[PDB]
Amino acid sequence: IVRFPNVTNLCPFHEVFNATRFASVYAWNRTRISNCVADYSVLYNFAPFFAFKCYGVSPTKLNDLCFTNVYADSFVIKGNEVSQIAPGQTGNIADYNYKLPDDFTGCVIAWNSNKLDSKHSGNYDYWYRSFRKSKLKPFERDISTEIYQAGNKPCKGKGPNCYFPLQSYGFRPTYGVGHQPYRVVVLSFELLHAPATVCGPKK
Amino acid sequence: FPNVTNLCPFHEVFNATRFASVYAWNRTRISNCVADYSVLYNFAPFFAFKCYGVSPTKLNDLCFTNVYADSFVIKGNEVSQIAPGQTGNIADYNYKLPDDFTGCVIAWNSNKLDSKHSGNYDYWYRSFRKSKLKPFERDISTEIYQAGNKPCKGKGPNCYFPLQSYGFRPTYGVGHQPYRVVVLSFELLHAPATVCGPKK
Amino acid sequence: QVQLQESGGGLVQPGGSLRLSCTASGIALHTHATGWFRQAPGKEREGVSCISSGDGTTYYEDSVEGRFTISRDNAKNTVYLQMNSLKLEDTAVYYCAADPGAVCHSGSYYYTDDDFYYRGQGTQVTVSS
Amino acid sequence: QVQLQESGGGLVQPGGSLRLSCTASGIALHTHATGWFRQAPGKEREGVSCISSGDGTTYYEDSVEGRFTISRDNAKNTVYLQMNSLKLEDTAVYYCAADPGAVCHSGSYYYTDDDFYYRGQGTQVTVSS
Repeated sequence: IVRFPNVTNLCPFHEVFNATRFASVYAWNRTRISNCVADYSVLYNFAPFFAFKCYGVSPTKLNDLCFTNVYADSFVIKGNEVSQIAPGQTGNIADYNYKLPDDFTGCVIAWNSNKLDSKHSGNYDYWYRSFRKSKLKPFERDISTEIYQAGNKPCKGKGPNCYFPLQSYGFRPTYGVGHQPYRVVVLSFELLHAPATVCGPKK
Repeated sequence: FPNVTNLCPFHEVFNATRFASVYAWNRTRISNCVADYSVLYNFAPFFAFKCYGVSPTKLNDLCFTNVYADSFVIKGNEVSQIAPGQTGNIADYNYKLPDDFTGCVIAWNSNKLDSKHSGNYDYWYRSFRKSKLKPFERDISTEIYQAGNKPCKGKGPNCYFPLQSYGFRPTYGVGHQPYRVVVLSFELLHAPATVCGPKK
Repeated sequence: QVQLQESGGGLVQPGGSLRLSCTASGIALHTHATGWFRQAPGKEREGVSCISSGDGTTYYEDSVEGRFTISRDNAKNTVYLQMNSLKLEDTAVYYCAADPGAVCHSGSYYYTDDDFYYRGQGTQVTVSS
Repeated sequence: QVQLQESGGGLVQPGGSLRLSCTASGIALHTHATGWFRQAPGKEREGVSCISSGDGTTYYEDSVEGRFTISRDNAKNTVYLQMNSLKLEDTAVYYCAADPGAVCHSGSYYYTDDDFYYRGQGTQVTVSS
């Protein structure tokens, strides 16, 4: 016999994956999903996805097992930087903007968003951080905007060595695929190490 | 336990009383010695240090086996031809680099040294030849060149002496002043990597 | 506000040479994409050269191929345009512009579309007499 | 080894026409830069014209401009000095000398400094009534 508790709603997964505009990479929006049923079928009838990689769990086994404390976070990255959203990679995004731990249990979903997150003669609303004193510890957000000094002379204001750390991907519609925008939603959750709060299809 | 010796003759190449012309570029071999890439920086306010395939600051902590060095001086407006993949008078007739070239190219001004009043007529370059030049070749020979249908024997019109002397005067502009060019050609081959850099 | 300042120009003679420089104040020209554009009187602006973000693939226009050389020094954060063998029709005013990303020749796009974000004041270059 | 041989001269009248021509045998005049110089009797020698490299950057002086038309053909390797509307003070002997490189007025140096290689022999050109 299987006994699962009383439930009300169907989790706000549609409300995250289909929004008007996502957040920038340096200040990625993170949401919590709890006290609902998490059906991973509404994600499949969304887009012909570019990267759907799951670590620690099979994509087809996602409905009949359950878990706790799921975290969903979203951001918009450059085309050639999608492979950096993985445990154990390096680069500009993976060291200064968004780090995943080596032992990661979750999924990464990415799809093309050129028809919406791009305007003619520049779409300067999507920023990323390029200069930081040190690497980023897994799952840490740095929204600090302060002049970065890359020279011996102490920096007082923008100067030949003083550089603002945030640069803006210039999405434009005629670019090739490797520079085109991509929306990335990363789901993170813990398996069988805590009492469960969300499980999904009841019976 | 070993102390560093044999600091390589980079100073005898860079600091010389005079260099050779482009058509007769002198080439020396640096081997069986440890190469300190710090005496190159305290030389001059360098004009160009541009190269591909190896980092400037990373030259200390890798190894090669046989590095070459050659030196010659070119007109100022034609330094850009000493690079892989370009054409011109020097780049097709005098000195051509391979398309896959590893090594670094250095240039600096020598107006106060390789020039004098009323002209300096002791550096030369080749102006005419039948065909192109394969990479890393020196053409010393001085023979007449036929550009028309009529064969020219001896000396006369329509057949030209292939050697032409740059006139060097200190009142010329920057593009017509002497620029001493030194090119390194770092390699690694069947012989084991011998020349390296010092450590603590 | 990030500003780009040019320097150079003068009274060069035909067959001479100049080195134009463009120095930044707030951005690293090794993470942005730089370029040059020119204005002869009575005409419309046309590109000269470009460097991409990393390492740098240099692109050149048809009018100035083989003669001009574009290069960047990352210590002084200044891009250089070494112009060789200037002809009398090359008199114009030159502007340096920058844009985030490797903007020159990505896909079916090219830098002749004059839409860079950062730009400057310009320096007059004349060649005559 | 290398010789420059002039031709022309005669007994011309004011307002007449002439075409002086000095022919290069050894060197080639598309890689060398030549010009014309003259010396009136009882005076010191002063230049007349120049051509630079292969492009053509004709250069005249204030006392000699307005009546001379320097020209050159790369086929016959002979430089031409066409005479139009000459005056009575132009009687002198003419010389031509050529120097390698784009030598005339390429910096702070014009061809006034007569430091010139390949010196020619000369041809006497006189005018009277």
